[PDB]
Amino acid sequence: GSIKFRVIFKVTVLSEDEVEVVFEVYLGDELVVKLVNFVTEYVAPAWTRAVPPEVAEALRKAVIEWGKGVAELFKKFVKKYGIPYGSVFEIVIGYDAATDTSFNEILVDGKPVISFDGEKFVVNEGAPKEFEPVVEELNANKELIEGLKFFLNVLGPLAARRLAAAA
Repeated sequence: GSIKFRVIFKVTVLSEDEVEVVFEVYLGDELVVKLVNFVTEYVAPAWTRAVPPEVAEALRKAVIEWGKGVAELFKKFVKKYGIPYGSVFEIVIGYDAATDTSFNEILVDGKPVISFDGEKFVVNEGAPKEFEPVVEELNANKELIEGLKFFLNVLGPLAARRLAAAA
């Protein structure tokens, strides 16, 4: 029945003190949750029937905590590192129940210049040297790293399985 699970996390810098933070949850091709600036803008029946309230509340708390952290750090990349306004940082996480495997894909302004290997960020081969300080600042934030690992390996799979089992 569909077992394709993805979460899209996007930060768009609007100004040195303003970012737009978007979280989208997909089961197959269907959007089931959308948060914009931490405001719940859409929740599908597929989500509410699948995820118990106590669990949904823990997941929401987790995303908001981590997302606000990432937002704050991105405010600094623009003010300090001169990253342009309108820059987009996107992370896709996915989970396949058929193989019990997680994955992530990262784009900076639509480009694969950074990856996350399960433990840390790395600047990919051939990518601009100006990403080295950013990756350093990412890996320095041990809470951000711990949180991403916990989403990849624990909370994303947990939500995925609930959604699949109710579809």
